[PDB]
Amino acid sequence: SMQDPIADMLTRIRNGQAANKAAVTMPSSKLKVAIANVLKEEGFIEDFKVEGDTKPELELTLKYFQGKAVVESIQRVSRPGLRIYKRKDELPKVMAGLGIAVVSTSKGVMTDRAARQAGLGGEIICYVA
Amino acid sequence: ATVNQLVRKPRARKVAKSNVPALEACPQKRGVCTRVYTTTPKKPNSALRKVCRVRLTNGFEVTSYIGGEGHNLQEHSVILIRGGRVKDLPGVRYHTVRGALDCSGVKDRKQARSKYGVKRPKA
Amino acid sequence: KIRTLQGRVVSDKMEKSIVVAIERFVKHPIYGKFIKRTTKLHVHDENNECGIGDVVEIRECRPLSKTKSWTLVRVVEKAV
Amino acid sequence: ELQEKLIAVNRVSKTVKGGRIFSFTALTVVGDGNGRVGFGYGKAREVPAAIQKAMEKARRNMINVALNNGTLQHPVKGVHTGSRVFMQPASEGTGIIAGGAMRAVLEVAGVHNVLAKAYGSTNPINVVRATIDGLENMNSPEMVAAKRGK
RNA sequence: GGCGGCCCCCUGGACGAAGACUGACGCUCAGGUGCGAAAGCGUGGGGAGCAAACAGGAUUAGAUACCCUGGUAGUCCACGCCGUAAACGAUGUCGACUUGGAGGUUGUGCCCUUGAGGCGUGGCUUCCGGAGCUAACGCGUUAAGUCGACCGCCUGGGGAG
RNA sequence: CCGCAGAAGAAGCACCGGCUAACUCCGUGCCAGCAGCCGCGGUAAUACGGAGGGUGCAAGCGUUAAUCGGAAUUACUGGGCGUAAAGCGCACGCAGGCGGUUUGUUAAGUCAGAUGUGAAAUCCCCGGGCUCAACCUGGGAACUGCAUCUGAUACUGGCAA
RNA sequence: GCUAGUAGGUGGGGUAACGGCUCACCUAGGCGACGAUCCCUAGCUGGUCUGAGAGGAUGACCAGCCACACUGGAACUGAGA
Repeated sequence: SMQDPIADMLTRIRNGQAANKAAVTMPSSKLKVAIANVLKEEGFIEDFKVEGDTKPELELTLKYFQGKAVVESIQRVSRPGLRIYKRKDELPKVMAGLGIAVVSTSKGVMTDRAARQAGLGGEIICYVA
Repeated sequence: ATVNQLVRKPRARKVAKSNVPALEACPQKRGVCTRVYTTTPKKPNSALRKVCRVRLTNGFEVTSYIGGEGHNLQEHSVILIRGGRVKDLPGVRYHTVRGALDCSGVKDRKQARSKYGVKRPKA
Repeated sequence: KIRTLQGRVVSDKMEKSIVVAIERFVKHPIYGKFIKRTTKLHVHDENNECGIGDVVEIRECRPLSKTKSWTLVRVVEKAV
Repeated sequence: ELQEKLIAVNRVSKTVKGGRIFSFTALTVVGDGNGRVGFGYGKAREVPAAIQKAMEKARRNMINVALNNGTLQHPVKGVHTGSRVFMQPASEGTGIIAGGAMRAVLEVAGVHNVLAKAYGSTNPINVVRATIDGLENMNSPEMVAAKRGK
């Protein structure tokens, strides 16, 4: 997946949470357990586990409602070399005002919504909803 | 169902088919009537409809129709040109609007109202 | 208040001058990659110590002859 | 006080051995004023009979669309071969400006605010067969809460 | 592409491995570098058996023909400008993909090796399994559903190769 | 503006299929004619060509030389590659795009703002002033960048290990 | 396929001020497939015929540039041609 660091997170979790599994497992990485931290607070997952602290892995507990993915509508837009940056007033506003998207700015990863309330701009990681 | 046979003649009755060759600038013009022709035997029995040629730098020669009523459409005149090839006529590709200059056309035909430009009868 | 360019030591001919030509850092509105096109950094050298393998830092001074304004500072990157 | 409308038919009549053969079809919808809508198809020997066999089929129970209150909150995927399709909500006050090629799928229950006309195909059988299966795949206001917590 | 006998030398690719030692020396490419089915140019010839052409008798509404004996070239090719078409996942670079089991196969760890392979495991190939995706034939995770670095090609009829 | 004097003194064009739109009574034989996508005329032509009624709108009606409309299309901002057109048999290396991934680290691009530019008719919104629609304008605003600096550390590039 | 005062040193000069802007000399240096030659047809810009608009497109309101007013090339005179 080294051509697009960290994209194999979003792909693997959407396969994951369609594939009838309660679980999906990988190694950790600079921005992926960050994305996990947002999802548990946004509760689109049941839980995650950071496992093996000396050099850990990344385990998400998937929300198998109806046997269909909670993320089936997701879109990872931003990509390698050709980044996508947007001001505090350009930031996403999605599904007629229901929300959400995930961005990256000067204070971490957070949602569109959280980045708006901060008054910030940033990188457009994924329209989630 | 077999396209290089079908394409010609299926079902339509206005059809596209026309062939309108050369351009060089625009298709409308002023038309020095260059020389007047009165001839060429055909099954359409084409009397009095005296076509002319037109000196225009186009790559090949070109010719134009009497447009409508008005016998004295004279070869020294410089009336106006537009497109529209009536099925009656080989070789031609445009017809005149022949009402300007000394040409008249419309002698007294009261029905022309805006169509060619005429004043009212005893109303 | 000096502009301090990242000059790679790429050519020598003259005694008290060199050329340290890198890419022109004044961008335009294009695709999404770096501003990769060169510029003619003629430098009035006096000590030749950057030689052939170094990366110099250069500053703004008088062109006392044709396009050779800049002067040297130090070694940003050591001889390779 | 239920609602009944048609949307499409075939000219279906052909050469054979042999002279000419003919047939007669429909595609129809039904609705209940409390946000409920449904569809289906029929055939008969006679045209107003191919409507009845269709509309008796459209009467199967009628899916409750998530409507809170004069508009709707999410554009459900009307997945098809290349239709695509996605509706566009509007802010509760402006009307049902949607594709009259299919609009009776949303009109029969009364729904005042939704638009989008027929984005990838101008054949009603395509944007019909697509819309009803997005409408059964939906979620309540109460479901999206659980989807993002507990 | 492309041979089939087995073999002397030069010994493509392998690629299964105890290890040993340096640390991305790495992927994938245009114009190019080579190779390059059908074919011309060949320069001298090697010159079976068949069969386009070559030669005829025949069956003739004209056969300008198939036969059917005769029949070359094609058989291949030292050397070598070889573009090149029909070498279609109608389709390249690939990394994760771990509900999987079912065969064709093949190097192989472990068994009182009592066995017609039982407990297993990587590869080279195919069978055809969900949630999705979803026209109708259905395709169902490596595969078209997400996801990505371009070296492209993609400018609509007729203009055309 | 205020008294007298009269509805006085002021309106027509496309036309009339079906397109937004209202039709017959007939003529001439693809006569003569519209020729824009359509559609029309091959002895019963709904708009061609005469007429009678009424229609679309009222200083306005048809229509024109073209380009985009609807229609989605050269797409950093917007993409199809079984399809139109559509991974071009084939890859020696030379430039190029993507170079592993995290700690200690930086802030040049990323973002937030301080202050400046874009004096005046905007586009976007309100408030008026002429009798007032116009018109004539006042007020508020918003102008990605550029400058010159206070910050903030998740991406883009790096430095060390 | 392109360089001539062009490219770099040397030093004369003299420009309000940079310099092959340039004389002369020592000398062969400058660029090129990360577009060196050479040209198509273009007035350009705030604005906007048309606004989700991203594109098709136009310089011509007001100036802002020019550039002139016979084809003009040019010096004189005037703060200002």
